Amino acid sequence: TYTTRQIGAKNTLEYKVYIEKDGKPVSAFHDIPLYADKENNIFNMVVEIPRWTNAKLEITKEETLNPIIQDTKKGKLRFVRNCFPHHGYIHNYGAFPQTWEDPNVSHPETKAVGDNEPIDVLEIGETIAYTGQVKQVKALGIMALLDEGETDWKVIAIDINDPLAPKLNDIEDVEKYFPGLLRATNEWFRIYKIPDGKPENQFAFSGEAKNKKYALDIIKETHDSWKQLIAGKSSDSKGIDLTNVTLPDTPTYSKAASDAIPPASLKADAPIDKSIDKWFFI
Amino acid sequence: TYTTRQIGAKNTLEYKVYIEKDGKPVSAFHDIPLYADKENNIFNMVVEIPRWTNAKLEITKEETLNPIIQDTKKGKLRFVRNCFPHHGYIHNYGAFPQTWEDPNVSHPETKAVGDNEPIDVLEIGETIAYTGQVKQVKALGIMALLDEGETDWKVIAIDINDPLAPKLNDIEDVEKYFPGLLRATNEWFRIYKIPDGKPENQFAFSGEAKNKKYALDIIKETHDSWKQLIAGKSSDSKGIDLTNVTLPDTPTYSKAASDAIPPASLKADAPIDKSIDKWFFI
Ligand SMILES: [Mn+2]
Ligand SMILES: [Mn+2]
Ligand SMILES: [Mn+2]
Ligand SMILES: [Mn+2]
Ligand SMILES: [Mn+2]
Ligand SMILES: [Mn+2]
Ligand SMILES: [Mn+2]
Ligand SMILES: [Mn+2]
Repeated sequence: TYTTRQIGAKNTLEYKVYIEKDGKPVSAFHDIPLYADKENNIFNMVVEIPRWTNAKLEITKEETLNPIIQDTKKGKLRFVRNCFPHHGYIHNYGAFPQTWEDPNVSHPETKAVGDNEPIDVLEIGETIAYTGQVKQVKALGIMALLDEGETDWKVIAIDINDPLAPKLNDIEDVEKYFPGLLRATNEWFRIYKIPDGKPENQFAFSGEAKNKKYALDIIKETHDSWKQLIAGKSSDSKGIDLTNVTLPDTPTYSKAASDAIPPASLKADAPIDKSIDKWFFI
Repeated sequence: TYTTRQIGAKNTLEYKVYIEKDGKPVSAFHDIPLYADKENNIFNMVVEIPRWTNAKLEITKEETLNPIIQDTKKGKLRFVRNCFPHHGYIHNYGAFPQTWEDPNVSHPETKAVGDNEPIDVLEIGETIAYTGQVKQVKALGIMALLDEGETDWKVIAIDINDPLAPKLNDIEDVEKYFPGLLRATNEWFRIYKIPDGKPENQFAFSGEAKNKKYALDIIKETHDSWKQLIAGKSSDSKGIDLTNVTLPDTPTYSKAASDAIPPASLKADAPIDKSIDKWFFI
């Protein structure tokens, strides 16, 4: 059973969320199995950012057991700006554990190196998720995002517990039940960093959303990349903390890393500067 | 100075928000002057619903001093559903005090009776407002929405304190600085009640947003209607509580109404059913 351990108050630099397995903290990056049900294509997704929020929370790569923390820019907490007609993230945003977008090789289909983090997942279900949540989803498609010139695949997924899950099995179903979502998704990842001063991003295949099978192929590739990484065989792991507590055959295995995690110190959400309210029309 | 006195916790049946003048409760409907600056046509807007929220809160016509209260639906609190690509309300939503959409007579431009309540206001500023807030705004334009067959004008306004206030003076400036907003606004009021089983709404003038001058005329008309209502000279006030504490010349004037209001009893917001999370595609 997966639960969460929160340190500090949300919206602060001290905020941390570790994922626990039977009350024992594990690495949110390496210790959670990619597959919930491999042959049925059911995955374990780690939710980082709930739909309609702004705080750029993520599984941090350079901290032991890889707790979810808030990203920063120039020493300041990072909040993704509101871009009309969107409000924060338009999907439950997160990642697939045991995956890695290899930065050391130029990916052929995109002609760019990976963005050095687990593959990204867009969960389109009706219910709003919570940070640290490990839910089971089924992949329906994938879009090749080139984020600031880097391979940044976005998987289109749906919680298996969603009332609409049995009716979704491939990408075309998405447009069927969620008309306009894929187009909005394209636009979002194209312009979300413009209010930051960054250039507009671009998509490969003209932003086309590839089907479920294509999605599985990419997911499995990034899984193998992580297999190489965790095995300690990458040419450059970039200082990523490979500490884990469930993989005894790997060189960075350390059961003790779990007990070293302080106890929960959950505090109420800290306030967010009023400027994040701003809706940008860009 | 205007402040708010909160009763109970937000998102509960006991929730109530009264507006105070120098510490004493006044009628949110009749005691708040319509004009902040009449020479400059700066209006006082009573905010009911903050942008991106779902709780259907509004100035209560049948309660003394007209505290803002959430509408109910079959014994439960009533929320407006999320209609893709929108999240709850897309504007700081409220009304202009001392105005009334006359239900006893048909409005010429729309050929329908008014919806029996203060003229509505959509504040397009960046900062998200709060319930019970009285803010000074400039009128930019107006839209003639027919809500369920009733005259339901929507004034487009901006907080004078908004960074963009100086640059917005007439309707055309809304499209110039908030491109897409007017079209999104048209669509929003047209479909927002569809998930509730209601027919799609319609707009007069093909949804055209009339300019400031036009808007000023309509507002003036609704203000004249409230003067007839507050003076008790309407043919039918529809059981509206006309109790006020600042209009000594009206038959329902009663200063003691202010002292009858219980003291604030603020409590933390109550959780909202997860089903309001749902994003409808209509
Ligand atoms: Mn980044
Ligand atoms: Mn990521
Ligand atoms: Mn990215
Ligand atoms: Mn990424
Ligand atoms: Mn109403
Ligand atoms: Mn109203
Ligand atoms: Mn209405
Ligand atoms: Mn109305």
